[PDB]
Amino acid sequence: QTTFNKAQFQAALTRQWQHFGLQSASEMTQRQWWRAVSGALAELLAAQPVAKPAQGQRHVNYISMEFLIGRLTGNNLLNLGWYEGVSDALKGYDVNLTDLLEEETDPALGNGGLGRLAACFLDSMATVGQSATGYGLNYQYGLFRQSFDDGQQMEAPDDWGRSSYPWFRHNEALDVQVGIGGKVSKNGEWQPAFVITGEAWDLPVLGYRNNVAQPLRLWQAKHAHPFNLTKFNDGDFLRAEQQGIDAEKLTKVLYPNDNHQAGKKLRLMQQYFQCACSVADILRRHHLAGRKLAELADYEVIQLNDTHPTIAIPELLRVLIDEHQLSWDDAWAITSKTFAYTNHTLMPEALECWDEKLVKALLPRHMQIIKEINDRFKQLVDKTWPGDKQVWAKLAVVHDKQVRMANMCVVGGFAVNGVAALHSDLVVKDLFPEYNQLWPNKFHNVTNGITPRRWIKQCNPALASLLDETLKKEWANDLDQLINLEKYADDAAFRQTYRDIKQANKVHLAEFVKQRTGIEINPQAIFDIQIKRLHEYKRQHLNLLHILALYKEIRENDRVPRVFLFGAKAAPGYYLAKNIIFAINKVAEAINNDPKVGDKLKVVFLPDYCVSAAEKLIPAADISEQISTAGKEASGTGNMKLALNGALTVGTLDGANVEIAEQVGEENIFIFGHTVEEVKALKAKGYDPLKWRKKDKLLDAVLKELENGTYSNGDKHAFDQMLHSLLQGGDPYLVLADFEAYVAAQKRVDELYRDEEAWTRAAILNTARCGMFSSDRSIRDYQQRIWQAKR
Amino acid sequence: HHHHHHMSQTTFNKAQFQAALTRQWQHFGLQSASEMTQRQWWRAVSGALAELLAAQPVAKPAQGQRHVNYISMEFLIGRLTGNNLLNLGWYEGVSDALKGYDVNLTDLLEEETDPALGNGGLGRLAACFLDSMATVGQSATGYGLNYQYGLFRQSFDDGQQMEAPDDWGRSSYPWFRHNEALDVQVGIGGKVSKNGEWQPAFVITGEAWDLPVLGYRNNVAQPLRLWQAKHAHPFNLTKFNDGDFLRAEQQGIDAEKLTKVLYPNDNHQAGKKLRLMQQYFQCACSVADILRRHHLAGRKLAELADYEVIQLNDTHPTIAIPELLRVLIDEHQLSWDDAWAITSKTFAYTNHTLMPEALECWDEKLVKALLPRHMQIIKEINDRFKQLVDKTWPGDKQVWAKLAVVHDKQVRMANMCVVGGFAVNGVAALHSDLVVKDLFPEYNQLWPNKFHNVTNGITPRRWIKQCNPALASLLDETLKKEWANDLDQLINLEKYADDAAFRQTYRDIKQANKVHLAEFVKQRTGIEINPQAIFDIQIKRLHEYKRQHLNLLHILALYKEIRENPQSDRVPRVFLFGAKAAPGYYLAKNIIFAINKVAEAINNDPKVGDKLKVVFLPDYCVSAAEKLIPAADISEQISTAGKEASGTGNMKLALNGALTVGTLDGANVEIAEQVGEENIFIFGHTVEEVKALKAKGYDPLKWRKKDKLLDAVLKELENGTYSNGDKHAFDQMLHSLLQGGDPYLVLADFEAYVAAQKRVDELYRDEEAWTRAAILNTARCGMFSSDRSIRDYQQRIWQAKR
Ligand SMILES: *Cc1c(COP(=O)(O)O)cnc(C)c1O
Ligand SMILES: *Cc1c(COP(=O)(O)O)cnc(C)c1O
Repeated sequence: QTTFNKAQFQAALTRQWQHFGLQSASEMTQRQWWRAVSGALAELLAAQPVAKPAQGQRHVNYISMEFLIGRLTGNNLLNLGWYEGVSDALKGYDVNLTDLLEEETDPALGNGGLGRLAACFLDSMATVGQSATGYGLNYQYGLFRQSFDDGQQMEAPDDWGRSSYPWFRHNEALDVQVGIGGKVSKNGEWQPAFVITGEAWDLPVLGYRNNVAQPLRLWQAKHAHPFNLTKFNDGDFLRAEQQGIDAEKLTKVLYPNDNHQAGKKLRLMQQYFQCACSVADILRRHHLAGRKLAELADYEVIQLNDTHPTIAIPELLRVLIDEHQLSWDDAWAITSKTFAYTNHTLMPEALECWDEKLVKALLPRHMQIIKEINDRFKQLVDKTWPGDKQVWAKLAVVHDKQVRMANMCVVGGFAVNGVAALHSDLVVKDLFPEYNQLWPNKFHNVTNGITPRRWIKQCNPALASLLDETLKKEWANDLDQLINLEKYADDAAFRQTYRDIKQANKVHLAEFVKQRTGIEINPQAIFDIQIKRLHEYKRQHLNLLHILALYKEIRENDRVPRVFLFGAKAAPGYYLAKNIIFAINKVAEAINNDPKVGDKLKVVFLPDYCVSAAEKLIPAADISEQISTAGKEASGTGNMKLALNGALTVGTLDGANVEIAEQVGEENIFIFGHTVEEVKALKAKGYDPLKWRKKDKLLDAVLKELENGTYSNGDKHAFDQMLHSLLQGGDPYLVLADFEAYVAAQKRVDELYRDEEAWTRAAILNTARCGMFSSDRSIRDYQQRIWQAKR
Repeated sequence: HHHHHHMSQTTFNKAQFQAALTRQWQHFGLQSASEMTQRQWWRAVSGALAELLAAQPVAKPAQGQRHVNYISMEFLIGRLTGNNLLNLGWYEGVSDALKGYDVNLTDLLEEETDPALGNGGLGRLAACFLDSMATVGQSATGYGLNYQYGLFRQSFDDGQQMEAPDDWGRSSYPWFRHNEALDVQVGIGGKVSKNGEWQPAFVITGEAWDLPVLGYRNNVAQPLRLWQAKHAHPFNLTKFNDGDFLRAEQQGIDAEKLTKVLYPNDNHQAGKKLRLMQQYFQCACSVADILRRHHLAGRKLAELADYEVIQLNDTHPTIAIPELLRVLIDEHQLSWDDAWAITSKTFAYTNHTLMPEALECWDEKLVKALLPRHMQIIKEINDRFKQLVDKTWPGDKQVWAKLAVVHDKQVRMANMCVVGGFAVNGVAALHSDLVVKDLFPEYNQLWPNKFHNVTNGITPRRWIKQCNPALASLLDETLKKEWANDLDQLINLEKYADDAAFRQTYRDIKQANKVHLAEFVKQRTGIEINPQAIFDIQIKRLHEYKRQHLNLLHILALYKEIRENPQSDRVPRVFLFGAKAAPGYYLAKNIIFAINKVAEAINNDPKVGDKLKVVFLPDYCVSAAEKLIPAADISEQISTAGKEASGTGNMKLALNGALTVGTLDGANVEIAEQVGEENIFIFGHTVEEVKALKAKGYDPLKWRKKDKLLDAVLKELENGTYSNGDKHAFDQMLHSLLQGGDPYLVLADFEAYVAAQKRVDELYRDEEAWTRAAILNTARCGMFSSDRSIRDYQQRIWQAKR
């Protein structure tokens, strides 16, 4: 690892403020300082020699519609080992590095766990030495920036300075032309009606202390003729920009509303644009390496993260057949050995499908290709289930004027994997059982993971230092070493040091909470954290009901003091989720100001949850809330972050809680509530939440407080949408049915927290036993089972 | 006169250049310099030079001299990379270094689209002036707009002018620097409260995008600060999620439209409103930036005029005057008298206009709606000026109607400039006299020290040393003293007109320039032009009064003469045009159509062959001018007498050795005086003769019936000869010449023009007498250096006592 060169950094920093047009470094604003330091570091990085790839290893092309990368400058310094050198150089300018890093708005490039998984996997590939390129979209405004207006969620664009972001590099020789719409001539020539330019905007992915730097390649859409001077000179200044906007709209927003025809068409264009550019770029790299097209699968593999990039399959077929004149069988022999598909889905109804009419109109050549895939696949299905029209309707790639993208992924690729042992079994038994009959060796598991660089070393540096002194071998790229901590759970000095670190993290969070909300929270209390997206089945309103129960007990009658912290976004137009957010904020207003409670209870809903906020919340967690309805979580990478940093999990037996309980032991986790099978049986027998209300005085009471205006200044319909989902709507995620199990589990939490030694033992054991959650281990599993396997 | 400019050439450093180049292709994400495309090579070389420039020591401003803020709505700067290398003295060093990469520097420079930041001579004057201020050590900032698409990019489709956006990679242009600390907030519309607080309806951010203006071998680098408009909240997520993707961008597009296009069509109300917003945005940003510099230098607001002067190039930035009053009054609580005491000693105004009817005016209804607080300030200017007019012409209502700043619901911007400033100047001796006599005689009575002349000029760096390096090195070898920042040295060339070896070298250079233009013409049009022919060049904007169609009728006459007599003794000719017609200018576009159709016929007629070709080079620009001007034998300067104040193109062509065929008006007057009547071809009706002819009732139909040659060439345009039978092809041009009354006297000057062009043949036949005349045009035109212009501005206005 090349060491920090202070004189080179100084010369690079000087070039930055000279380029701004300033006379000295001291003239910079705090924003300019962050841009200049980041740009200087980018210059030094770009001068570093490129560590060459491992011979005889396939290069991985990882395609994802989100990359939730978080801030990059601090992460890059940690991976290079330059943090201390830069920190000290900046003290010479009276600049505080840690404060400067807070100038960076998180690049708004992803939404949730799907995009954070892609980011952790890029980081791990760079660290374990898997040559790879990430392929995404360079979104200008992300999903949205969340704020609270009288407790209601408000949505604005999440701008992040995309065009001026200092870590970008743009090689214009990688621009790609993408066609849209039009017709296919009688002789098979696609004549698009609209053409878009894709520019590659590259961010660096740095490996840990190994001089590896690989690209996250983010495509940005533009038009070659965006502006119509005739319309401008006629006075129509807005419509003059129309052609440009029709291209640039592809990379404005992540997951824009698709409940209408314009938005459905937009989503499909985004996916195709991403895949046409990516496919062109992969073939260009292969060609410039002097490699033959027929051997593409020997040198390259393409990982499809969910079904969003499915269209890459017929796009690659299109290029091979139409632009390189390969036979169908020769083209398919390549694509069918190049594409692998990662499934994140639990129910068949959630698999992605497109109206054939929209695909035909938008991508007429691809629709012909897709129908030929479909027609050729029918021969095999009829061989195996002769005359069975029902099996064909299920397995078809096109049927009833519908294109089944997940089906096309299974039929068109050599591997399918789920993201946890139980999920990957369900992929085979529930989603694709017939396909598994045809192609048993196609299906695999790779359990998800998280990078220990960002999520321990960077956000929890004091815990990281403890691990450095205690463990014999390096652990930051060898997380299985954490198991050697088990012994120190019995050492009273270790315990005291470890618990002190957790308390110092809770104090640090207290500051951050007081800056954003002004609320003062009690660091002696239990920090009880739920950081899931806001969806009904995540049951933030189950959390709410328990909080109301705690609030009620304090108002009347020795519970441990608590601080409930929430971070969650709701999709725009998801009115029920937004009403749950409204209730939580309204109830927190009462609790935080009510003098009857004081320092016994506070609720903090931090707005605009993002990677940067998670780095501050997660090291401070005592309790990790993982209370989704059993059956509805395949994984849970947040769960893994929280456990490794020494929070204890309260949760249902599903998703990543299964893995955590398996590793840490029943003494060290709080599993509760209906199992997957018990949820199904309760609905099968007839579940009425109203009957459960009638027999539960505490439950009826907290729900009365939400119906009678106690938290809305006398509006009885403030929380109307939440309450109807729980009562006449039928409570389909079983908030009431799990209520008393949850309340009872949380009482066990109190008891452990009073036994300070036993609590700390449990926390240490969560850190020590969860080394398997490293995304380095995930990547090695992908390498052995899929990417580097023999075809 | 002996000028002593402090020379300071930091020498080229090949190692530093190599390291900067390496950072550029590393920043592109490449593995070696050799991977670069041609376009990347230009970006990398230009960006490396920008890094080295930014690392040079910054020249400090001259002690005790006012700083000049030069505000213009256009800056026609041309390509920067080659000019910057020449001013730095690094051209040969970079050329040699690039040979080590097998890169040819002169080829690489051609990758650059001219920054589309100006239109014609008004903007090129502003660019020559900025270059000269840097070279003479006048501390200065130019203030303009960072137009994304310029005026338009010109092409020809079946001979007709087509107009497209003139995109030039604005946001990625490698010489730009942007200091976000200079961003300015600009308000639009709204209302003024009863307490006098302006509450705007729309707010726009102005970003300063700076280009460097480099002096000649003196390490001076000064900013051309170009404002670009943006909105702080350009994008509406609710509308995007509703599927209204274009309307989602409305707020941003409504701000950005201010710096999209230069001189957008204002034939309609939306365009008029846009132009006024463009002008206000430029002036609000510039005024804020000037005050910021003054305040950061620790200087007192009351002393602004002792340290700063603001030059208004034409009336487009007039609104800067009430804008500075607004800031002084509303934001610094100055009384009107104390504010006016500052502004009236800070602003100076350069007039380019000839007719009172052409002076810029705005509807009061529109100024009130867009700038309600400024309208109040402007009325106060008006009301206070009336008290002065009352004292001098009491109760005279016609005088007041003439001099008022606001009258009959119109705001007179030129009047506001005179009333509100301390100096007014015209751009040539005779023009500046007419400004006082015809335009502003009453103002000159009130303020007899306010009016001046400063004759225009051009920079010798771009317009001789860069575009004509062979002539430059002849001047170097011959004069043995530096002439590029001391152009009056050219007068020492006079005697070399009698040195046959010099004449031969000077002639070899003209001919080599013609060969180089022939290559470029072949590359751009496919036409092979004859380098032994007279290269006859007209490079004016396309306007009826520039009379490109007088040139056309003469071409037709020459074509007829040598078609009907293959034994004709006329000298071979190549007629070259560069000209854009403003969008929507239908007559000018029909003149273009006629020229291109006649050229098509001539160029493909084997009867004439290499005796005659006509080349209309599309998309005339600075870079095209640098190829055409050094190759010119004849400089066409044939506007109707009375319609030209100046003619900077005229000066460039004369210095590079072309002889002028022109009317006695504009810059031709001063050229003819300097070079002598024997060395120029003045023709046609005088200014006075034009006026008298029209008053006697001029009827072009009568002239046509008495002139059989004129009748014959016009018939060729009427009967489908050049039109594949379409007799209506040139209806608009023919009508303007005939039933329309020929207002610019094309027919009246035709035979005088034909006769002058025959004298051109006769001189060109004796290459000694021709070369002698050309040498003496180069030798005697040193006064047309923009360095001399700047010295005059300094002595008379910028550094004068108030
Ligand atoms: C890790 C992470 C996630 C995923 O966490 P889950 O509990 O699986 O939803 C989402 N957002 C951010 C910012 C994260 O860091
Ligand atoms: C010098 C110049 C002008 C001004 O020339 P005129 O003959 O006065 O119109 C206009 N355009 C360009 C490109 C020039 O170089």
